[PDB]
Amino acid sequence: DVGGLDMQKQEIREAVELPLVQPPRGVLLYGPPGTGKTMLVKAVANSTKAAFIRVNGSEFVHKYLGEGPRMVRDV
Amino acid sequence: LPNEAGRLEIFKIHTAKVKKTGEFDFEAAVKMSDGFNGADIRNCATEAGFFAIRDDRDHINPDDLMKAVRKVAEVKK
Amino acid sequence: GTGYDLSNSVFSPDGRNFQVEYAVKAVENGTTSIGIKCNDGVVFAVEKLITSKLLVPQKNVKIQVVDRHIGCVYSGLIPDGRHLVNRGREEAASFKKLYKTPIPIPAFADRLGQYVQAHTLYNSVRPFGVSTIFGGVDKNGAHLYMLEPSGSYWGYKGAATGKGRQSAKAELEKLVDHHPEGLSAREAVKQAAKIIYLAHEDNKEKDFELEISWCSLSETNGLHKFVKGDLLQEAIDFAQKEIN
Amino acid sequence: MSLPGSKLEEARRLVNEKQYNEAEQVYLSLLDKDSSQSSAAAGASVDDKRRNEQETSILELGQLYVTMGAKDKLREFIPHSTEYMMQFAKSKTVKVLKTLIEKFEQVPDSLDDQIFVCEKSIEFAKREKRVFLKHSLSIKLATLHYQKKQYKDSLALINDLLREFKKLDDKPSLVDVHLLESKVYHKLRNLAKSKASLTAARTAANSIYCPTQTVAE
Amino acid sequence: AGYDRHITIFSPEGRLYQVEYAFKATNQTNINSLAVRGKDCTVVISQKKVPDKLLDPTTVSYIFCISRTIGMVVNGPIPDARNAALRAKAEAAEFRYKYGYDMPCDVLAKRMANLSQIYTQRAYMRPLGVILTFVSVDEELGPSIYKTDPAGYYVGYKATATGPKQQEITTNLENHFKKSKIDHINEESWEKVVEFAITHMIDALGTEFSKNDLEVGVATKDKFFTLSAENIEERLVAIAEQD
Amino acid sequence: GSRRYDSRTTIFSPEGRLYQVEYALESISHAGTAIGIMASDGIVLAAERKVTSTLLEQDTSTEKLYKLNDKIAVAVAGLTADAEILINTARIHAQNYLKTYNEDIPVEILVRRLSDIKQGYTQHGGLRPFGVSFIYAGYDDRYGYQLYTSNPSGNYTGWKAISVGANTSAAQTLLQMDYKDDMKVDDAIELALKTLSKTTDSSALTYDRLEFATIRKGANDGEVYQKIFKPQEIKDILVKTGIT
Amino acid sequence: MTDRYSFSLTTFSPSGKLGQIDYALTAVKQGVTSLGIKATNGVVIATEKKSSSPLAMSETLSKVSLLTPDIGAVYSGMGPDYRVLVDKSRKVAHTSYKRIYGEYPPTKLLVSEVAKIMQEATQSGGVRPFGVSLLIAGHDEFNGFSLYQVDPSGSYFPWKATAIGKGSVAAKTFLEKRWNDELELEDAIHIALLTLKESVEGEFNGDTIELAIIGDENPDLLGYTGIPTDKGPRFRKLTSQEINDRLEAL
Amino acid sequence: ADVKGVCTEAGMYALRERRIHVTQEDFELAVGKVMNKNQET
Repeated sequence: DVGGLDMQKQEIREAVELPLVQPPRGVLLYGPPGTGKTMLVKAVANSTKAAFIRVNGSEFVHKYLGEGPRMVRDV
Repeated sequence: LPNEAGRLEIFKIHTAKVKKTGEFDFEAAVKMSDGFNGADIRNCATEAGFFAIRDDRDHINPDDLMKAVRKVAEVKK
Repeated sequence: GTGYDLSNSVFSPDGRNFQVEYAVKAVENGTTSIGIKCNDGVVFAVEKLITSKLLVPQKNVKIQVVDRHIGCVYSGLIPDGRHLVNRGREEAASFKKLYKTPIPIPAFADRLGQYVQAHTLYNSVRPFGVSTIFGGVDKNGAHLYMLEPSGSYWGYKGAATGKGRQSAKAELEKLVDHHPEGLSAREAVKQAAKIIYLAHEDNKEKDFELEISWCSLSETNGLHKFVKGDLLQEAIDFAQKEIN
Repeated sequence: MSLPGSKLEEARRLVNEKQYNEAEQVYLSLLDKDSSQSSAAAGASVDDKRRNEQETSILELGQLYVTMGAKDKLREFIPHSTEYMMQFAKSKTVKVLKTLIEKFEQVPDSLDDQIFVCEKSIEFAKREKRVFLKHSLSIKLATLHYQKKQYKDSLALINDLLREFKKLDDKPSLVDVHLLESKVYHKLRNLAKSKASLTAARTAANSIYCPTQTVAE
Repeated sequence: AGYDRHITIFSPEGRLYQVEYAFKATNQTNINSLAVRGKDCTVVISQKKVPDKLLDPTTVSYIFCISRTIGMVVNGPIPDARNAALRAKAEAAEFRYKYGYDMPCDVLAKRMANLSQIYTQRAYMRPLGVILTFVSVDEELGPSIYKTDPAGYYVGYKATATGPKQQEITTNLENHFKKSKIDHINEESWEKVVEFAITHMIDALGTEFSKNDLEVGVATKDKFFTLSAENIEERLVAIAEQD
Repeated sequence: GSRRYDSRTTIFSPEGRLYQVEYALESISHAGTAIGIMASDGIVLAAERKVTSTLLEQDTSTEKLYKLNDKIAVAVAGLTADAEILINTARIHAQNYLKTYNEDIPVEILVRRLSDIKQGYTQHGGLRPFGVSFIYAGYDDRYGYQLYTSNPSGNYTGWKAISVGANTSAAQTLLQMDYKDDMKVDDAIELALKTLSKTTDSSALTYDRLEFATIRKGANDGEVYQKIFKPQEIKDILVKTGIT
Repeated sequence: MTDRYSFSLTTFSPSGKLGQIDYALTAVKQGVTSLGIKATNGVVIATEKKSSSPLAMSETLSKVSLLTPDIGAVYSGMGPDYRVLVDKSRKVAHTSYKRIYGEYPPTKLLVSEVAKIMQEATQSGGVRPFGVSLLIAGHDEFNGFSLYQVDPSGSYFPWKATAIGKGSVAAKTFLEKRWNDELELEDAIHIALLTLKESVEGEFNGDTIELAIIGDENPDLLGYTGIPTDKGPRFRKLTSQEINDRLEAL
Repeated sequence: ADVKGVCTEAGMYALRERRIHVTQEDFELAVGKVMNKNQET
């Protein structure tokens, strides 16, 4: 739904969507996001039918430096 | 920035709604009014207002005005 | 970077020469002085600041004449404009030498602006610290010009330079509105005198002297000449009354 | 008449009016007529831009030649047109020459007249200077052979075309020769070969952009 | 070191910032001007702005008549304008003198561009921060448009504009010209062409203009000249009619 | 003021050095290795075409070995452009000298000629020197074959053999190793080629990567004969070295 | 006034480098990729005509320019620099050669002469090197066709073919791929088209592209007849038509 | 290091081919695909 991402679309698919079935533990999207770039994720995340978790590095900013990573682990 | 039109536009908007004579100089001020903003226009009013309270004017008079106008066109463009 | 100002011909990052702009600084600092193109002709008015009693009245003269039809006056460093003035005096001479005519004001106007601008063109050439109000009657009427160290001058219904120019520019604007007709040189003489005193109110802190010269297609025939004596004294008291 | 539009347009009109064959009297005359300048690129008349516009006919007029079968006429003329765009531009030949012959591959032709003329102009490249994409023609010639189902002819040519296209000649073409070669293999039912060729192509195809058709193919 | 900024020498990137800063002083005067080849003719329209009464408006122009045939409009500091025009004016006569016929427009531009190119390469010379616009009706080329920069760089134009909003006027005409597909206005009378431009000037500036507002000049066969405010108003009259 | 902008080329190091000269020398390190040898019977000239390529045209190309005269040709270490200047000048100078005396210039005279010319920029002008040094190969009446050198500083010496550009010390070592006084040209040829192939920074020493020349009094002679070898000839003699 | 920059503006780095040159090269590399090819029958040069606005008339700008009826030039870099050098090149050719020898210099000398200028810019004070490099092709009687490449270094050397400007690397890469000795100009012409097509991003056509050759003498272009010895210029510039003609031949 | 990428793609091919069994042909493609990248930026 941002047209023409095939190679990249396949790439993610190659990267994750396929290996989800069958090897990387993590994949890097690089570029301006939300450009369709972030849209890649949700679109992928949509199809994927797995439990999706978005995270913001821009979220972990609570004074409680005691919790912090705590769910970052458990999440 | 407002054009000479936009100024004159904003001029008679921000300015003239402060009480002023028709004696108060409408366009010639705008003529000398260049590179001003909407509040700079107001400054133009507000500055003449100094001269107004300096000339005892509720209605701004052209006297108050173009002293300001240049004085407004003085510090910056 | 920085220090773009530190050398003349350099363009500022915004494409400017601050030296000239700095030269403009003393220009304002230059003694407030004005000029007026009346109906037939022009009038040149300048305040002469009296530094001390040891100064001899009338002797140190600001307004300078080019050829016989062109007066010139400038706010700024006196020797500058003088130096420039001479070159103008040269210019017209050459011009007239070639063209047998006294030079048209605009012609004369142009030549200088180049020579000034020339001093904008090199980091080794110190711009001019003056801005000359100048003009006179020429083949077609008169003209009133004030040239900036920028190398910019213009036709002026009225012109003012130096400190009090605002008070001036005020009054000039007024007379424009007072007399969109034009003005008689006499009143042109008179009004300037008022303007000067008014302009002096910025510098009011010290006494001064008033020098006014003029070029009248009528009264000077198109010559450029000083205002003197009674007519001079007239506009004085005329203003010295009107100042109150 | 007498004008780059008129006669050609007449030759166009006399089609629109009736047919090329009446118009051929103008068409043939187009070649027989119209210019004072440049080279004899018309087979009769001496012309420059006109011949290009006579070609403009000769395109249509070619498929009209085909619609006549004067493709057979134009067949032999296709050598001449070569020399005639040689009377203009060797590249312009390669364009129009190919263009024409391909248009003769359109408007159904016997494989022969294609092969016949292809093989002609294929050599007529060489005879001029041209080693250059006579193979392209030869590809089609191979394709003709492929359509002729002469895969021997094809592959033999192809292997040259390959050795040609093997960076002794174009990679973008080298993509396509595989494809034909694959088809060749495929009609020969040599799968890995066809695969390999297609594969080699397909991978090599990624290095450039390929015709959407080719891409689709 | 960092003096490369101050002088004319290749940046570490191979750039001349004095030049690029001179590109600033171009729109510094903030005049949006345009030039269009009419059918037979060429018209330049520009903003004539008068800040002050005490000025002589009539004395205010950036459109300069270089030759009998060639007028030129300038965008940038009036001194450089007053400077450059004379330089040009010197050329044509001398060209005319040397070569027996008036300098065709481009040649001037080509000539003048060299100077900048010189200033470009010369250090102690600063370039001039003006962009120059050369049009006239060239006996061989008829209407012709040439615009030079402080870089010594220039080109012909089907039409062109200059100013802060030059970009938009550019678009407007491009659209119009793409719409027209033709390089020059079809209008025979520059009068229309003037009105045409002013339209598109008013258009692409979204701004109405009075007789004083505009600086206008007219390139005609063998003659360039500039209109009066009346002529301006005269055009302003008919534009008020069509629009 | 102009002062800001002067690199002040000719000014001394606190140690009394000229960094431009230093740096010019430094660029010469980057220059393609060039070698020359005075044999007993002649003088050999070989230099590496540096920065080469396929579509680089070799044959017309000479970037290094240039002929000032039929008794004086030179190899160039440095900017190709800069030398060509001096190259041309020297030729004229020689030609002048010839045209002066109808006799060929003893090489050093021409050498010292260019020497001080370089030195011209050294001691005055605020002008960068040339980034070039030279192998001076010449035959004279007086000393017969003469192999000279120069540096941007203009200081210059004679040589039985010499190398310039990259790998000089390496070459110099190899040269100062393998050379012997009585060497015949053809020996020195390969010897250089040996040194070249070894001092070659690239993989292989190949003709297309080389410029080569010789000064020799031929067998049928009385005209001491300079020759630049054609690429093939170079390639040919390249084989004769066994380098192949 | 009175230029007091008499001192060489570009100075040898502690590393022994001339940055302006390097930066010129930088700017030169920035230049619009432009190519040249020396074939058997002749030489061709090509570049993309750059339109910074369609309002501007591209043809009014010529990046390729004849220096002599057998020699013409092209650059990659700042147009203006290229512009003035052309004139000097043209002039010095007449003066320093023709006005001496009554003819048009062999490609090398003129090239050698041109480069001389560019060097001077590097060395003499008050001036900077030029923002271009030059692909120069010429045919002379004795050396026949030749193709040269001159830098702001004032260095110059021949080519079999080459390209300067941005994509030149990619070009030269493909060039080396494509080039052979026995290439005839037309194929080479076609080759250049192929090659420059890569360096071409926006529209690719004779109106976007500038082509010229060093060909056989052109008596038509001689502008007069009756002289057997002079059969006209070998140089010519190619029409967008001819271009687009061969852009069909793509 | 570049060799690895070739291998990976061969598998990436084969994985996309649904193969823990890799042919030579795959590698032969990855060559390009890597030498794409090798020729790429």
